[PDB]
Amino acid sequence: SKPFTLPILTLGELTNSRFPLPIDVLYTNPNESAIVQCQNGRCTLDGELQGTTQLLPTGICAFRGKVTQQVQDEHRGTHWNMTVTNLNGTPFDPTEDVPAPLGTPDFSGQIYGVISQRNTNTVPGEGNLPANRAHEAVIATYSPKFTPKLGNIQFSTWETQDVSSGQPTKFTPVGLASVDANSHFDQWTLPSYSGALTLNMNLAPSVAPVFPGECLLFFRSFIPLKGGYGNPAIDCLMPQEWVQHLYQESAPSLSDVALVRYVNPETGRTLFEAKLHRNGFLTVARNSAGPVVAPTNGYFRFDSWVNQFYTLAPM
Amino acid sequence: SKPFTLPILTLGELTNSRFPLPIDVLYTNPNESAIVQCQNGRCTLDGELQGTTQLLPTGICAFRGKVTQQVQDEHRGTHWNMTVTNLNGTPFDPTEDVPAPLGTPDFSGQIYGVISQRNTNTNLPANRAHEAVIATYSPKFTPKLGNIQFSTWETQDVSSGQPTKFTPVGLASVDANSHFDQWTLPSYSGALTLNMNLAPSVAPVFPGECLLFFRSFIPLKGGYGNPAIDCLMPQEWVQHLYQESAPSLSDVALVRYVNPETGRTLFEAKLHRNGFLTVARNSAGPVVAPTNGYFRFDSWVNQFYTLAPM
Ligand SMILES: CC(=O)N[C@@H]1[C@@H](O)[C@H](O[C@@H]2O[C@H](CO)[C@H](O)[C@H](O)[C@H]2O[C@H]2O[C@@H](C)[C@@H](O)[C@@H](O)[C@@H]2O)[C@@H](CO)O[C@H]1O
Repeated sequence: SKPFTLPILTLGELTNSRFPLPIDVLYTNPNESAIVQCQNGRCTLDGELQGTTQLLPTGICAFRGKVTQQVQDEHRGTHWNMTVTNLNGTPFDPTEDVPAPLGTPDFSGQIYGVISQRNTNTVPGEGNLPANRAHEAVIATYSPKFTPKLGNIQFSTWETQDVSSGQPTKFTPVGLASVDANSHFDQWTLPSYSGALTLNMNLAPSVAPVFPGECLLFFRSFIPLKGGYGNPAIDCLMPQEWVQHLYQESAPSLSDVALVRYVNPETGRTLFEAKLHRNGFLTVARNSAGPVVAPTNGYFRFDSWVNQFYTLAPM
Repeated sequence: SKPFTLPILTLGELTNSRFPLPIDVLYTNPNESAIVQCQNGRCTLDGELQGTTQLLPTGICAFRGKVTQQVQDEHRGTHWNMTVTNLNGTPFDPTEDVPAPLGTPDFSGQIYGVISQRNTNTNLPANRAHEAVIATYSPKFTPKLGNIQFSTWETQDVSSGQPTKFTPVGLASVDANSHFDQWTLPSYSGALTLNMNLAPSVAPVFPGECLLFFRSFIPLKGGYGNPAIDCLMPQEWVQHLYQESAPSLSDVALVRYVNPETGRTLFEAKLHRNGFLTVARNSAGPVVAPTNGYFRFDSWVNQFYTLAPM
């Protein structure tokens, strides 16, 4: 059996698997009441991608498709419907056993970014080159019109008219539009992928500590805002480089729990230890919420396969 | 001696190391007259990062810093002077042996993106973001001196003295006046000053060979065009080589592009020690290849090895 390994990357060399952001800090929140069941950044230790997880950092919270038409919506702004394909441009087949096209956002909120278009049709006078446009845009993932599993979503723009029907369209995510109460930001609330009143399917399972005294450990990034007050964050279970590494290696999991040590390169010492679980998440023995205050040159080193009855040294 | 390897990734699982884009096609252009000396996506086969190359996909063509002054354009828009730090927030030290802060763009053009800010002071801090353009050919583009300028359509709502992020999205224009040239380096310290600490230029040295690129198409804010950015190796290869740091056993690795389903080799290429590919091809344009194909290391060869024609 191929030996299990993690990449050798300090925190400052890792990126979030749930939004295109660098990892800023490690983080715990033991008293979290929500069920933790994110769909991006989901990969087993033996390399099986789950939920809506795909490998490209550029694909996380991205969409590709075509605008159909401007549409009416009660909310302010100018609204547009777009069909969505797979990120590789092939038609999304709703009979595949995934919750939504891979890369689809996995949380409730107003995702701010840029919609860009490059026309299919070309002009001989322009050297046979297509016309283009891009504009800031917001995708409300809690909207009844957010139906990526049905192959269509809606976005809104400040721009009132310069979005073209029937043309190839890309959404590049940048941040959140707002985190006011009215903007329904909740990182642990899944979108309804097929719309209002429908049940999501094919989900990666929820994650939780099972051993007393343990809590989830997250890789946290702070997410930009278009406006308003706030310091919002997105917490992932494993960074995108771990997803990429595990997928590559596909090493057999020799037990249900790997023991890992967070180590300082300069000192050589272990700052704390953690359980890395088979389904792809970490727990630590810690009784507080907030950041883990440690150097960003620190990294996780795989020590050995253990089991659920292993007692972690307290942080 | 740790064996040399490449990741197992299809084109559809790779991203560009010079701009945050997926790889769209493999590409050649034998008649290219420009010197190819890009500074992002530069890594030797034994894992030495060069130029302005760093590991984060989010760091490519990114900046961090603080705005210091608003300067109105003569006719339209507003410019903003920005002091830049390293992407990790530490102060940029110009005496370090790099051309510019890691992640700095490595080409001439109008780079379009979003400037966002989260204030230091507060119980929750204020935020704003706006579309922005950074003209990397501008005399005000001096990242090696710790400062740049960006322009916005927004005329007032950018704050001074507050943490600022640039997230790149595409190009503003590729019209004549927008000076897009993917192989022209910016003057990192301004026009009268020589760039320093550069990753070396790359070229075939054998007749009949040409560079092989990983090409991505880059979005446009407006106008006509179908611009592309070509990298020498994808970001995932940079990350892999850095991790492995396998000893290079000659100056040229032979790699095969293979179809996993049929197990057949579609073509072979030279992967040079300095971190770039050549092939024996006498035409320009995309390489047409099955979607399941990827490069596999075969063996070390030398500069005199003759590639099978494509
Ligand atoms: C008030 C305002 O800012 N309106 C902008 C409008 O100016 C933008 O249109 C672009 O403007 C640049 C200015 O140098 C050029 O004129 C571009 O050609 C133009 O983009 C237009 O390009 C043609 C070929 C079509 O593709 C149009 O759909 C496209 O708008 C636009 C787009 O950036 O944004 C408005 O809000």
